[PDB]
Amino acid sequence: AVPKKRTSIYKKRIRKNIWKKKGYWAALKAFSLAKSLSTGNSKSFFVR
Amino acid sequence: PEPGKCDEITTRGYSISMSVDKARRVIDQIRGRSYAETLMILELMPYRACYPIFKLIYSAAANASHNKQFNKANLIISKAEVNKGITLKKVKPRARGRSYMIKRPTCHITIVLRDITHFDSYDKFLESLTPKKLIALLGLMSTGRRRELLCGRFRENHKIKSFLYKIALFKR
Amino acid sequence: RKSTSASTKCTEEWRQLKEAVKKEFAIPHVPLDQRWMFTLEEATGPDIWNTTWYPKSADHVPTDKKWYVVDATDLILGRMASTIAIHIRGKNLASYTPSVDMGAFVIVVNADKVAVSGKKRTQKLYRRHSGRPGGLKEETFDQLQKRIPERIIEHAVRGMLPKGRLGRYLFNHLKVYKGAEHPHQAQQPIDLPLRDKRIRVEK
Amino acid sequence: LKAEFEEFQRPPNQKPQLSDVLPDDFQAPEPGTPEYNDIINQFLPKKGPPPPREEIFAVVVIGSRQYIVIPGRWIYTQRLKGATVNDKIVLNKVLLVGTKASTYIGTPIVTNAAVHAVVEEQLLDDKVIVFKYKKKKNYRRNIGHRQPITRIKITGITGYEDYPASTLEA
Amino acid sequence: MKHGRKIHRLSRPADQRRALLRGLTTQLLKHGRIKTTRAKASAMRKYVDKMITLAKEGSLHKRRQALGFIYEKQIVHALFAEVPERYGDRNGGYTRIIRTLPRRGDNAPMAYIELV
Amino acid sequence: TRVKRGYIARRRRKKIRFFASSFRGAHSRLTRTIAQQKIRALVSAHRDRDRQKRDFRRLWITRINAAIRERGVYYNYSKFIHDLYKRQLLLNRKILAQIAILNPNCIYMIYNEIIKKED
RNA sequence: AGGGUGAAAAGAACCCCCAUCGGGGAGUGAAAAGAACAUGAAACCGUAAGCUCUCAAGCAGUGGGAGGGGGACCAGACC
RNA sequence: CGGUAGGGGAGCGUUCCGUGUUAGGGAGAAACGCGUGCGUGAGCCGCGUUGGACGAAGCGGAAGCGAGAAUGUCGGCUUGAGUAACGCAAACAUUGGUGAGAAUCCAAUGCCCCGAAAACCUAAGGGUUCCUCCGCAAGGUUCGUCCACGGAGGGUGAGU
Ligand SMILES: [Mg+2]
Ligand SMILES: [Mg+2]
Ligand SMILES: [Mg+2]
Ligand SMILES: [Mg+2]
Ligand SMILES: [Mg+2]
Ligand SMILES: [Mg+2]
Ligand SMILES: [Mg+2]
Ligand SMILES: [Mg+2]
Ligand SMILES: [Mg+2]
Ligand SMILES: [Mg+2]
Ligand SMILES: [Mg+2]
Ligand SMILES: [Mg+2]
Ligand SMILES: [Mg+2]
Ligand SMILES: [Mg+2]
Ligand SMILES: [Mg+2]
Ligand SMILES: [Mg+2]
Ligand SMILES: [Mg+2]
Ligand SMILES: [Mg+2]
Ligand SMILES: [Mg+2]
Ligand SMILES: [Mg+2]
Ligand SMILES: [Mg+2]
Ligand SMILES: [Mg+2]
Ligand SMILES: [Mg+2]
Ligand SMILES: [Mg+2]
Ligand SMILES: [Mg+2]
Ligand SMILES: [Mg+2]
Ligand SMILES: [Mg+2]
Ligand SMILES: [Mg+2]
Ligand SMILES: [Mg+2]
Ligand SMILES: [Mg+2]
Ligand SMILES: [Mg+2]
Ligand SMILES: [Mg+2]
Ligand SMILES: [Mg+2]
Ligand SMILES: [Mg+2]
Ligand SMILES: [Mg+2]
Ligand SMILES: [Mg+2]
Ligand SMILES: [Mg+2]
Ligand SMILES: [Mg+2]
Ligand SMILES: [Mg+2]
Ligand SMILES: [Mg+2]
Ligand SMILES: [Mg+2]
Ligand SMILES: [Mg+2]
Ligand SMILES: [Mg+2]
Ligand SMILES: [Mg+2]
Ligand SMILES: [Mg+2]
Ligand SMILES: [Mg+2]
Ligand SMILES: [Mg+2]
Ligand SMILES: [Mg+2]
Ligand SMILES: [Mg+2]
Ligand SMILES: [Mg+2]
Ligand SMILES: [Mg+2]
Repeated sequence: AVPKKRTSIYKKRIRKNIWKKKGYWAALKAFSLAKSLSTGNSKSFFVR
Repeated sequence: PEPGKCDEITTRGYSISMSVDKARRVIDQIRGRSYAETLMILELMPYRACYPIFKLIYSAAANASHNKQFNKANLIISKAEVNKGITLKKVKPRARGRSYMIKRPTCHITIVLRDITHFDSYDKFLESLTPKKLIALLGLMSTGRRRELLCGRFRENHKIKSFLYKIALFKR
Repeated sequence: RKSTSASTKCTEEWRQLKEAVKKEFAIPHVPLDQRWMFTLEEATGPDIWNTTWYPKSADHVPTDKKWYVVDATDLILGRMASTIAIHIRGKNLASYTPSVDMGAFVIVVNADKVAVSGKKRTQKLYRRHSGRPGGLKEETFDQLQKRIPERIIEHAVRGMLPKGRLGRYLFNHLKVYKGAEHPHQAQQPIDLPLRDKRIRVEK
Repeated sequence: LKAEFEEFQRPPNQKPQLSDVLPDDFQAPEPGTPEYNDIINQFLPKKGPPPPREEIFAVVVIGSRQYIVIPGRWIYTQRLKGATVNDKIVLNKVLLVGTKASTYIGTPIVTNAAVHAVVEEQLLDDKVIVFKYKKKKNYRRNIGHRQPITRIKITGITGYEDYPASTLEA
Repeated sequence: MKHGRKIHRLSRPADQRRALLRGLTTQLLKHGRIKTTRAKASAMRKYVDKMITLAKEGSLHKRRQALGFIYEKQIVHALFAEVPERYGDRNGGYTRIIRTLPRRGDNAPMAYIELV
Repeated sequence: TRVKRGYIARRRRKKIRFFASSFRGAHSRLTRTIAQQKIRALVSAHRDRDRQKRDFRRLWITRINAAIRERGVYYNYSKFIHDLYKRQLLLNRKILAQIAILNPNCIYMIYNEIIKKED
């Protein structure tokens, strides 16, 4: 099965934005994690 | 002249071997964020791109410090963009004599750091004033001083720009 | 949280300034009631006399609209629904415009007492379709009128309204009740004029 | 000089201060003082009162279109043949004359009524593109048209009064 | 589906998964702490403990059972030596699991399994 | 003497593109599409400058019918117009529509003249 | 298939980020024109500012133009 | 005074030649971008916080002289898509080491695979791929401190 047409500039821009939104949740996990390791109180976590 | 002259440090990384989309997926996050936060984030992110972007940002910090002498605490990332670089094509063989094209995309990344506290004198003072008070205050000073006062980020943030040109407060 | 920081304060202040200066120099609105040809102010304005009048946003504001009530008892379905459609659409005001809602609100009451000629009570057929095959459903007019009788008049007026955006948005101005009572007494409904001869059936 | 000074001080010395551009000399005029209100009147003027016209309007026929004219205003019409800029012309076909006090309705015309107007200009219209096109018959014709137009100014509406008025009197 | 299938598959077939787990335990008992992937660690808990509980009894029978699990004799004998001493009072729970920054190459979540 | 086409093309294209500003999507981008879209635009324009003259008479008449219907029980557009003619008045429909909205009382008067005289 | 930095390599000392590349200052230069370097269109990829879309059916425009915004001097106009 | 096939009339532009080593032009030409300018249109005329050295008008001459279609043709760039795939179901694991950076480079310890080969050697062929030191742009289907890759310097010894 192929693409009978070519995908319109704007619609593609939306699909790719969706795929870029995942970076946003990973940025929240990353931020929360740094704020954890930045109090040095976690015994479950370790860094070297 | 322009706020672009005072606040800003620009830094271009050239030919980073991230493909533009991947690199965008990081850069969209750090746009508008304090230099500190942006550091820690780019330290712990999963993606590969974050590492070159990091080296970059750290550099632009050193430049705002050493050259234009800015306080690192007051740095935010004002404007950051990625643009396509020089693509290198290579042909590979496929099943049944067909070939195909591989592209190994590069990109330029432009990070523009902007100090917040620069202009703050004019800033907070002009915030202090009600809209009538401010006009009455500018009723004294010469064209020189008017231009020198309002040349901050002020007119833009509060969206006065086209208003003051209509009040005959200015020349273009 | 609404920041009271000097920044947002300043911004609202300034915006009210812009709004002030834009309200001072702009041409005043003069509503259409015994409104004479022109005010000495408009006469400085753009040409509204040799161009066709078109309504501005001050006119059609929803709060102003007439309310109306139709007692549907012993009225004939269609003939009434036409009149209703006319008033909802606005076609009886000199100010009518196809592209705008100048229309009324209409409240239809006693929607089970509505009258219909011929054998229609047992014949006229309200069908609706699921969208699956063999998804057709049919009601006689009367089953309907016993089950949810408002749908009858809603469905007869919706047919005579325009279709499309302004159509649907219009149809929301038709307020129907099965009882003799409506909770709109606050809106002060006037009664609806009927110039039709045959609209009133007698037994 | 305060521009050259504050620009050289925002040049040489990075991170400019408010004390230097605005000295502490200036406290601003007090919000209730005359010297506050002359400034605030200068920069934020109050809307000026509308210029006087007669309250009157007439429906007049030019080039077989019917205009509503109110005096003091200019309108666009068909080119008037052999009319020159700064010319006094009288429009003699007058169907209706309103005054908020009365209205004169002609049968067909208001007799003796005349509209004095002056021809302020002779123009050409905005170019209208007339475009003839037939699909697949491989025929298109692009042709501009600019109509000639006359821009006239209504001065006054006169010689009605004798004609019988009507009015709504309740 | 799996409802109440509890085993750790580690994305390997049966044989391999066995051998992997045996290996990882002779490693943990040799070095006392190691760095692995979160899944491998969590899976390895059970077998660590099986070995320790094994050594707590000390019978020739048990020792032959452990010998036939761990790869290296020396580590087994040392286990039967140390364990009564070190763990005698501890009822269960012989391992700590401390997670870290994920791996660079694949971004697989890592972990540190400690003999506690 | 060899002649490269040079800018003779690109100018034409550009002067077309200017036309097609603010067309959604690829109608504002690609030359080849833009061409067509220009033509169609020009065409509709021409068509609807004719439709226009139809539609405002539509409108005007409608509004007039509305404005009159208020007075008599039995009064119409049709009746009205016929009466305007047998009374010999020249007012066209634009003027009666604009006077219907912007000076309602006037239209009441006119109606009162037609009535008085038909009486 | 791959031409055109500058008149002259004067091809960027020194400091900063710094494992290199790459960069930001300073210095050379009429100009940075900074070596992937001269004019540099379109597709295509973005970033910022003005208006605007989440009850909607549509070769995407056109005639009418509500509401909002912008640069004016014929401020009734233009965008 | 609708108009296809089709015929006739009137024009516009492009590069070049004559006038001409022209008028004009580092006080900014061509070009590129703009216009509330003028044309029935092809287009012209005016303007530039671009550009950096050429070159009109008029009256004439000549053509490699006007593109949206040729499954045309050459380059560039998209869409599909951050999708399919990453080339066997011998299997890796951990501790150290080097390093700016290690699932992938080195070593050790286990574990696993081939063993009429997945071992060692020789013909043909390839042609320096062999060895050492340096490197990590491109190549390597990821990585990369590594390499059959790149740079330098070596290396093949016969009376049988
Ligand atoms: Mg083959
Ligand atoms: Mg292929
Ligand atoms: Mg044909
Ligand atoms: Mg087996
Ligand atoms: Mg097996
Ligand atoms: Mg158990
Ligand atoms: Mg040539
Ligand atoms: Mg050609
Ligand atoms: Mg538009
Ligand atoms: Mg440098
Ligand atoms: Mg290194
Ligand atoms: Mg360098
Ligand atoms: Mg410099
Ligand atoms: Mg210099
Ligand atoms: Mg260039
Ligand atoms: Mg709905
Ligand atoms: Mg909506
Ligand atoms: Mg829609
Ligand atoms: Mg004809
Ligand atoms: Mg013809
Ligand atoms: Mg023909
Ligand atoms: Mg020419
Ligand atoms: Mg030429
Ligand atoms: Mg000369
Ligand atoms: Mg020029
Ligand atoms: Mg030339
Ligand atoms: Mg020209
Ligand atoms: Mg010419
Ligand atoms: Mg030169
Ligand atoms: Mg010449
Ligand atoms: Mg030319
Ligand atoms: Mg040829
Ligand atoms: Mg082509
Ligand atoms: Mg094809
Ligand atoms: Mg191609
Ligand atoms: Mg793509
Ligand atoms: Mg798919
Ligand atoms: Mg899938
Ligand atoms: Mg897959
Ligand atoms: Mg495949
Ligand atoms: Mg493989
Ligand atoms: Mg075997
Ligand atoms: Mg081999
Ligand atoms: Mg060998
Ligand atoms: Mg050989
Ligand atoms: Mg080689
Ligand atoms: Mg080797
Ligand atoms: Mg490499
Ligand atoms: Mg690689
Ligand atoms: Mg190294
Ligand atoms: Mg080599």
